[PDB]
Amino acid sequence: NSIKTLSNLANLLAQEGKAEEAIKYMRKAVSLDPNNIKTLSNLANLLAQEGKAEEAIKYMRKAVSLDPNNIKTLSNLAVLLAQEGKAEEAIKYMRKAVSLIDKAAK
Amino acid sequence: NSIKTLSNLANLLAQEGKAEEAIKYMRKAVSLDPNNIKTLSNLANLLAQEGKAEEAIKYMRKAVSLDPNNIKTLSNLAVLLAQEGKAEEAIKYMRKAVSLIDKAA
Amino acid sequence: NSIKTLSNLANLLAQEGKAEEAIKYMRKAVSLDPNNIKTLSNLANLLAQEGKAEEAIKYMRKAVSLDPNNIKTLSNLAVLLAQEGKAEEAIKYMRKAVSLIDKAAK
Repeated sequence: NSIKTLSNLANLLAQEGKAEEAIKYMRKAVSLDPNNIKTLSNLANLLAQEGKAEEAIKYMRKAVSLDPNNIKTLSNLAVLLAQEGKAEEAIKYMRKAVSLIDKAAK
Repeated sequence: NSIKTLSNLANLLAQEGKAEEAIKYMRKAVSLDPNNIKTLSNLANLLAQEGKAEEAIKYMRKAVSLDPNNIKTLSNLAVLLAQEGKAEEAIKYMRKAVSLIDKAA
Repeated sequence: NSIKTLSNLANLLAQEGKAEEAIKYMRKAVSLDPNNIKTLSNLANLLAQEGKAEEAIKYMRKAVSLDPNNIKTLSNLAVLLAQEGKAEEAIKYMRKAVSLIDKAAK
């Protein structure tokens, strides 16, 4: 009945091994607001948890696109890309994160 | 109860934004096995979520120390450090992760 | 007609044989101790796996009403409801369970 409740429900479903249903509900949560970076990150984390790494990368990329100066999102995307063997992209986003950290340092 | 079930309870709480109690459950889970990097990382992130940045960095440093060449762990530590304004450290570990990715390539 | 007998038999039937007969003897086991939440739980699980969702939900609701402070029972009920399409009810019972988990800490 709300984004948060559908997300938590999806999480509970995932814990009990109900992968398909979990993804279904998490996708509903995203559908209520497709531009919510938090929900997108949650869905990407669920998809990655269920071995669907490419979709996870897709939604992480969208989350990045919505706010590209987000060090955390960049790092997560980079880790996912690295795990899947996409070295150049991973190093790219990690270097972006480094650049932002540098900006904060100065 | 087991480490897995404790972690599940803790995550159910963490998803609700209830970091304070979730940290209690995760502390139990970590107590059952102090060298589990998964549980250590989860506890660290929960502590950062609650607002205990330095202690989070501590547990993350332990997680790193147990398996120093792990890209995910390194990146996570880098993020936690960057959140606390410790730029040089963060960039250092991030660069370490980068070099590992490059080595794998 | 002991509970050990009935459960041994039901398990023997479900493990390799008819799910229906196993359900029969699980019903017998439940009738033996209607306040036994483990028997109700097993019955609900078997009924669910056989495709009898509403019935599973019935016995799980019964189990819940038998011990309202049981986290596992509430979680499983919420799972069955969410799987059945009842998102509001499921979210309600998840909320009860989570409230219990939280209270058990603080």
